[PDB]
Amino acid sequence: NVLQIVRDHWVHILVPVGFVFGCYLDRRSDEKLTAFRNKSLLFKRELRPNEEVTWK
Amino acid sequence: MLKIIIPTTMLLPMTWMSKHNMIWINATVHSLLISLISLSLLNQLGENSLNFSLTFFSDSLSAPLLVLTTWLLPLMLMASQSHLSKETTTRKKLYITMLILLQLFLIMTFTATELILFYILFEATLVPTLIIITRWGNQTERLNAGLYFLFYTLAGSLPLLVALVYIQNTTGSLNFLIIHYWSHPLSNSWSNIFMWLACIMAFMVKMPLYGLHLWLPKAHVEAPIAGSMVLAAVLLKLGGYGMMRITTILNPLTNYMAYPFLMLSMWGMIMTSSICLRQTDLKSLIAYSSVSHMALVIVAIMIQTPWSFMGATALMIAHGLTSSMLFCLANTNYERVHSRTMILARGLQTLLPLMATWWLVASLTNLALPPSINLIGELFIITASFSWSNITIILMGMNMMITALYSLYMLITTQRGKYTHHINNIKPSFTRENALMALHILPLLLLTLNPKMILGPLY
Amino acid sequence: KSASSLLDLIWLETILPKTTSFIQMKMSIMVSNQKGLIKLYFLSFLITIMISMTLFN
Amino acid sequence: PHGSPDWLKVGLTLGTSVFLWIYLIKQHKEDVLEYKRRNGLE
Amino acid sequence: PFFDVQKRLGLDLDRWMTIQSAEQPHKIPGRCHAFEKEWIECAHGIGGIRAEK
Amino acid sequence: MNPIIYTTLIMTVMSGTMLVMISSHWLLIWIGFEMNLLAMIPVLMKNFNPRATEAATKYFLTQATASMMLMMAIIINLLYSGQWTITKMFNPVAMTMMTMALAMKLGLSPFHFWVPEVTQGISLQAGLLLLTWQKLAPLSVLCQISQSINPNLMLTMAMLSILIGGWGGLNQTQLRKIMAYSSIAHMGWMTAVLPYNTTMTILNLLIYITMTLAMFMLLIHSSATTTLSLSHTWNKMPVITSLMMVTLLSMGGLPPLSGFMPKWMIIQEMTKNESIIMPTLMAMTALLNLYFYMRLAYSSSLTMFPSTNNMKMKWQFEHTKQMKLLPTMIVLSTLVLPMTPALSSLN
Amino acid sequence: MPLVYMNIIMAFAIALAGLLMYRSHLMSSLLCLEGMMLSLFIMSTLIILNTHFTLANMMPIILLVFAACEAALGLSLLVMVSNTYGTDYVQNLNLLQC
Amino acid sequence: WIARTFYDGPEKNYEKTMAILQIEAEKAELRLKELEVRRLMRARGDGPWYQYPTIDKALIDHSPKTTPDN
Amino acid sequence: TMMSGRPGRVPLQFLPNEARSLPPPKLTDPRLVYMGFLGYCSGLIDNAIRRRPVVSAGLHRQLLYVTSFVFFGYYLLKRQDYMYALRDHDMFAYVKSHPEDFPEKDKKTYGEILEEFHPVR
Amino acid sequence: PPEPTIRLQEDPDPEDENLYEKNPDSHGYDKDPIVDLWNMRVVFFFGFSIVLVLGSTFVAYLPDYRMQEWARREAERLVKYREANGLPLMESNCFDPNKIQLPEDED
Amino acid sequence: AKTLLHKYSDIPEGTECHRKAYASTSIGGATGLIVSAYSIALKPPASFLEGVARTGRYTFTSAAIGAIFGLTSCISAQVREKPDDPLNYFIGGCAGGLTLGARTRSYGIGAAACAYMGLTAALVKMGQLEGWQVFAEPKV
Ligand SMILES: CCCCCCCCCCCCCCCCCC(=O)OC[C@H](COP(=O)([O-])OCC(O)COP(=O)([O-])OC[C@@H](COC(=O)CCCCCCCCCCCCCCCCC)OC(=O)CCCCCCCCCCCCCCCCC)OC(=O)CCCCCCCCCCCCCCCCC
Ligand SMILES: CCCCCCCCCCCCCCCCC[C@@H](O)O[C@H](CO[C@H](O)CCCCCCCCCCCCCCC)COP(=O)(O)OCC[N+](C)(C)C
Ligand SMILES: CCCCCCCCCCCCCCCCC[C@@H](O)O[C@H](CO[C@H](O)CCCCCCCCCCCCCCC)COP(=O)(O)OCC[N+](C)(C)C
Ligand SMILES: CCCCCCCCCCCCCCCCC[C@@H](O)O[C@H](CO[C@H](O)CCCCCCCCCCCCCCC)COP(=O)(O)OCC[N+](C)(C)C
Ligand SMILES: CCCCCCCC/C=C\CCCCCCCC(=O)O[C@H](COC(=O)CCCCCCC/C=C/CCCCCCCC)COP(=O)(O)OCCN
Repeated sequence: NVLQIVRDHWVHILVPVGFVFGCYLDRRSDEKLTAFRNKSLLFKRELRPNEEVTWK
Repeated sequence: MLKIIIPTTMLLPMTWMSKHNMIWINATVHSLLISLISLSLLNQLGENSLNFSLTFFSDSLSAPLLVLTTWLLPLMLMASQSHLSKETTTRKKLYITMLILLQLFLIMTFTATELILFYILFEATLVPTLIIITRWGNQTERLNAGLYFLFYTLAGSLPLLVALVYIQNTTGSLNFLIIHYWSHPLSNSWSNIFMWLACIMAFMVKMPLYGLHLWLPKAHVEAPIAGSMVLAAVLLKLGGYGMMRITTILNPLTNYMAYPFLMLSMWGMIMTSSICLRQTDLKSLIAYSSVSHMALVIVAIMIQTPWSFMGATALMIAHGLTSSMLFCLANTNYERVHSRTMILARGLQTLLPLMATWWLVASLTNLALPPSINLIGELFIITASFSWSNITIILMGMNMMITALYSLYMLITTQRGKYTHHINNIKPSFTRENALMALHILPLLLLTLNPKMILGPLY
Repeated sequence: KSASSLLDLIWLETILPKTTSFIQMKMSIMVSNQKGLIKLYFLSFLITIMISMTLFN
Repeated sequence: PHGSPDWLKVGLTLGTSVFLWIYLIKQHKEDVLEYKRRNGLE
Repeated sequence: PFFDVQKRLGLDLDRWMTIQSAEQPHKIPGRCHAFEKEWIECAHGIGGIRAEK
Repeated sequence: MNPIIYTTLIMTVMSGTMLVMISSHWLLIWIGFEMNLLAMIPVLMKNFNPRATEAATKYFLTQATASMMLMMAIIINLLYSGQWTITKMFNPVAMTMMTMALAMKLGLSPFHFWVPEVTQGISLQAGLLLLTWQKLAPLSVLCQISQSINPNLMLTMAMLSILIGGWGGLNQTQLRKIMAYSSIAHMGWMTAVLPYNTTMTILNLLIYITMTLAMFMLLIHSSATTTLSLSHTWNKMPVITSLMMVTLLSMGGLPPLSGFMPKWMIIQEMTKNESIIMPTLMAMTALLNLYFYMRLAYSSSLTMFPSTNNMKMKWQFEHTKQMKLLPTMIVLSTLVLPMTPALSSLN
Repeated sequence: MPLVYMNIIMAFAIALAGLLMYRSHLMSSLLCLEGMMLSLFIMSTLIILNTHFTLANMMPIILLVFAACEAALGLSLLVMVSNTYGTDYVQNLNLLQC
Repeated sequence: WIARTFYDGPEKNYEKTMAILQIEAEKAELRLKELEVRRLMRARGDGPWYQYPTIDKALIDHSPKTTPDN
Repeated sequence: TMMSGRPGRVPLQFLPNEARSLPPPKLTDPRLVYMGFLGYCSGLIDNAIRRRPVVSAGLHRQLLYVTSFVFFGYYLLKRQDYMYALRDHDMFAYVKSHPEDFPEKDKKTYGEILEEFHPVR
Repeated sequence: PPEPTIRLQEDPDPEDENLYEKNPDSHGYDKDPIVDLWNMRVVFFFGFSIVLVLGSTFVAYLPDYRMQEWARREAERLVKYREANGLPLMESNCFDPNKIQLPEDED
Repeated sequence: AKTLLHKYSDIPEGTECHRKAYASTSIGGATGLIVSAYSIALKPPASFLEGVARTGRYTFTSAAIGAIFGLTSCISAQVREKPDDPLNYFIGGCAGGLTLGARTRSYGIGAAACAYMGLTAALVKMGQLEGWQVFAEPKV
């Protein structure tokens, strides 16, 4: 029964929500470390015709 | 890395908000899911490391330890669910909270890109373990054990902190990457000798070293089943991880300073293996076996060769799993018998055959039977020590002989012979205990198929 | 006899933990055992003042 | 003992919280505007 | 520690008595007015370490 | 006493401390100290009994002697330089006398004897005020003249204070004596970094004040003054015992609790000035404080002591008077380690 | 530094030592405190008058007044202590022990 | 399939590590420089830090003092 | 670094005017989130001590706790950032004004530097 | 000696409770049969079915980020080049000595 | 004060055994007198004669302990022909501890004193060699 089992089974959504939030926060921290994107001597590359960044 | 930390933090709200009769199910399910998530860290590179951010990074030495730490929590919950049956909901939730906090601290400790953060989490892991030992313990000596398990650790760890900050004043950075890339040789000086000692003894006390192993039998005996599991499986490996991380700056002074600890470990392995032979307690015998294995790991780390490090990593993983299984089996016997003495209950193979099979497999994997990863680590360390010096083989072989002797002694005393007549409360083993044994043993025999997953960064 | 009782249970216990416990207990007893007479504390303060004046200059 | 929810205290608490939040948002907006002005961003 | 309420408010609660050369009643000079005056103008704003050396 | 009289005396104490803090003249600092001491005595003797009177007279004797030597040091400094401003002390004989006076005012060793006696004699609220508020003025004066202190004497007194507190706290069954020895040890930690960084001194003062406020308020809530009386607290308010154990672990310097923040930073600072032996000795000595904190925690919450039959009646009543700032104090004294860099605010 | 200042400091130190001797008679502790105050007043007055610090003439009297107030307080306390025991002997205050 | 749906390319980690190393190296050099600056300022006192107060010279009264020689 | 005597310092100013030239901390700063979490924990402890339903006793009281903690944390973060900016500014200015005490090291490659080798045996 | 020989009023030590007596098929998880059975089911499904199987298959088929086959192919092509060119396989010096500047002794 | 420190330190380690022994005896006597004064102030045992006997006993023990340490350290340094070696200080300190135990007449006390002041003397020698500062001035 909806709106009844939710009051008892709503705790099961906490961990997956934490997981997706952690993935979002990992991307959050990743976005701040692009000072050398497409600048290392090993992977100096010319951009593709429809490409703006090598990795996101 | 937050994809693992955040679910572990959300495990707390879930437990507290959980129904009064649904805490164990939710905790076990979500802990297993978090272990599945953490399984992704095994995909390492032959290059430097998995640098997620400025605060956390992963490595093929940290990855197996993290996987084992995430895997241990469901087993700990399954083991603890039995003896906490007559316990109030608030205090059961507090127990689960302590377990979750310990897992979170260990997970953050094993990444620890900076050494001061590593020290902070490495000493933060102390509080939940002390609370678990001194609160949910049976005997009156638990308090004493807790005191020991505390002060020994601090007696080694307080100087380390000083050394750590001193290094940051000289080097300018305690980040592991900068420390590795900018490492400089240590001049053979008294000041450098004392800095070496301050950096080393903090991790040597927790392995533990043979001289400083007194706290371990007390802490393991008086702690509950979950406390014994977490102490034997993961908490002992913190010293080895710290030593492997910190020995980079200690060269070349390590060559001269390794001699006392090498001698102490090489003789204390024999001493503890012989002590195991004359023991009237199962938990104490398992604790002394753990001491012997960690002494071998200390020898491996001090030898400081690639094969040494590979064998050390494999041995830590294998020993953690094996000791957790042995403690679980001993606790299953104790819950029926309530005496914790080897000679009291005998001939249990007649009454509990499947549990006897579990006992046999645990004893065999503790005996370092090939091609188990226990044997892989032991053989790698033995070969590295033989390359270090050809005379170590005598002590190593003696240790193997005594190890086999006491393992089969433990098996035969409790499983073989005639049953005790006056004991009649030996009920058939439950599905929970058998599932616990299977979940402990299957990963070992699966990891022996892919050894490179647990051989560390020097593979 | 040697491995279990002599070393593990007695001498290793005697050296690090028991000696520390005994020394700390003795020092705590010596320091805390003051009868509460301000005469002795004041004489000690005078001695300390004299030592500070005659030693730290 | 036997008492009803004190609506005076509840109203004071809600008003204090709302006023603090409004002041914080206004202060933040002013700070960003001032910093942009001094540093010549926009 | 030192909360300079006087300098914040310009009250001058006790600065009038701090030195000999600060507005004595009836313009009565200190015995060492000139030396104190010279030493004070020597060390004004220079800072304690540099003033000492 | 009359509540108006008590409020006036408390405001007089605070005004004396503020006068010490905001004045730039030595005579005004001495006057503020005199006012604080004058208004402190009736607060200590709020509950009339011979013990309170004895504690108050011991406190009066010690503080009067400290003020008198402070005045002598001021006079000698004026003699060797016609200066009344609080600055570098000029004379070295007047700087050693200025240090012992402030040490007896703070309670540092070897002038530590009066602290356990006075704390045990007075009640819990008077002990709270004495151990928290009475440290602001001498520490402020020391911070102002920090560059003039001889490091040898100050460091010797700090190390002696730490040793004496750690050793003397082991033998105590009374909670007030335990708190007094803890205060002595924390003052020893506080003054060991004055020659190097006063900001660390003020940070340690703030953390110690928060922890002491939380501890003393918890002791007031569970009205117990002995170990055995505190052992009965689990049977009525177990959450109070749990919070008390967490706070005690915090005062032991155990990470990741708040009490680890000062020590750590102090050690860090003292490693910048090529000092190694002293911080190591300080940590090894603070192990003793942690030991007796852990013994108290054992007797308090980690074990369930036997109770009494009459306790059942206490189950039917609730505390009429409640303390508003206790939860905030507990949280600040337990969970502010991640906020360490905020110490750059020159607290 | 002339000999007069040295002798005054010596008198102050002797009074402090007598205060710290504590043979008996807490009244003698109060008397030693008052002697220390008298030595301080004498030294401060001599120093201030010698250097013609005109405003600092406020300093001695203030000190005097404050100290006398302190003395009064102490006297009151002593009376109360005596009011419990009947004598002002120091050794009677042994209920509190470290 | 696993590499496509779970893991990013090799360059990502390479350049992220390069940036992290650059940041940490700057932090280390700044720490040494700050320590040296602190030492120099405390020793000499000419710097903005460690400025201990002295007597304000605006308090001096510049007027005839009933005696020609001050 | 003792900035008590730094020239041109207003005595009792929490945040000087020049601090307005620095970027303010974001409203989503993790430190502000931690301060709000501390306020929430204080509210939970307040509910627990007074023997009330911990999670759902006073919503207004808990929300006031969180709001006050966030307010004080924001202003504290502002002051902390200003102080660190001042420290870096002073250090850079002192380095610039004293070139003789901070010489430019000669750049040498590892191919021309002889470092002793210690074999592991 | 009128003492009751009882140190204090204490509850008697309770006997152990058997999960099998009140409920066969007890599974050793809980005293409530439905919660017990569901606990067993979720333990078996998330331990043996999800982690032990899917995780093992995931680890078995992890991509070659360790660069084993890449190193093998590089060595294959490098040996093919050196053998054809007559070069003496792997050189003794890991770096070209021409770009290493020794410090002249002149002793 | 530091006059005794200067007198003890100025003498070379490898020469003048008697002067080093005299300086160490003076330092030990001063330390024992200080300990006796502290004990008398904190605990007046029974009388003036008992107090002066206690002070004499403590002073002789400490002076005695010091004398044994100085003679042994200097002799070991001279015969071993290797000055500035903490092993000589360890030997001298532990011999002094053995003499202290003999005075106290306790085997366990003697062994503990030997160990715990041999280590202390070795640490002091190491600090003198490497320039460790117990009371560091404010560098920064
Ligand atoms: C790395 C950081 C990350 C982790 C953070 C960890 C800390 C965080 C929390 C800090 C404190 C705040 C909360 C604690 C308040 C205490 C209240 C309490 O006792 O619990 C009862 C209460 C339930 O009981 P009740 O029905 O109200 O009535 C029972 C009475 O309260 C009382 O019943 P009783 O009196 O009959 O029971 C007696 C019992 C009761 O006594 C207690 O339980 C006292 C509480 C513990 C003391 C707390 C000290 C302050 C925090 C220190 C944390 C230390 C961290 C460092 C690690 C070392 C660990 C020590 O005492 C004993 O049994 C004596 C022996 C206990 C064993 C020895 C003491 C060890 C305790 C140490 C615990 C430390 C961690 C606490 C974790 C939270 C526990 C609630 O629990 C709760 O419901 C509140 C828990 C939290 C609420 C979660 C709601 C959030 C979910 C929705 C939002 C979703 C979030 C994500 C957003 C996005 C989603 C879409
Ligand atoms: C108790 C259970 C185990 C706990 C842990 C025990 C392990 C810790 C032991 C630490 C290792 C030894 C410490 C110093 C070793 C240095 C090598 C030395 O032994 O060799 C000679 C050193 O000579 C002598 O040993 C001098 C030192 C003698 C004083 C030490 C006391 C000896 C026994 C005390 C043991 C107590 C240790 C535990 C204390 C709590 C070489 O002479 P020299 O070439 O000139 O010196 C070379 C070093 N330099 C270059 C820096 C100068
Ligand atoms: C235990 C945790 C800390 C809690 C602290 C109490 C929190 C509530 C306090 C409420 C606000 C108090 C701030 C006062 C308002 C204006 C202050 C301003 O006028 O003063 C300025 C200075 O502001 C204050 O000093 C800053 C106080 C902020 C304290 C927070 C630091 C906490 C340490 C890090 C732990 C993290 C705690 C986070 C949660 C609270 C000017 O100082 P100045 O006259 O020029 O020199 C005197 C100081 N000297 C001598 C050291 C240089
Ligand atoms: C009951 C009696 C038996 C009945 C059943 C009969 C059937 C017998 C078959 C079972 C064993 C016989 C041996 C047959 C082995 C064949 C499978 C093997 O080849 O696969 C292995 C694969 O095994 C895995 O690699 C090892 C298992 C993963 C270990 C992770 C454990 C699971 C996570 C749980 C938590 C971890 C806890 C411990 C922390 C570390 C090795 O594969 P590999 O040659 O290399 O390359 C794979 C293919 N490539 C080339 C495309 C890449
Ligand atoms: C389970 C218990 C284990 C206890 C572990 C204790 C062993 C660690 C060593 C003792 C503590 C030393 C901490 C030093 C921290 C490192 C800092 C450092 O090494 O810097 C040195 C400082 O070195 C020291 O000062 C060390 C002096 C030791 C003082 C404390 C002694 C403690 C006991 C020593 C005897 C025990 C020795 C072996 C203990 C093994 C444990 C059993 C350089 O000093 P500077 O003045 O800066 O140099 C300038 C000139 N080049």
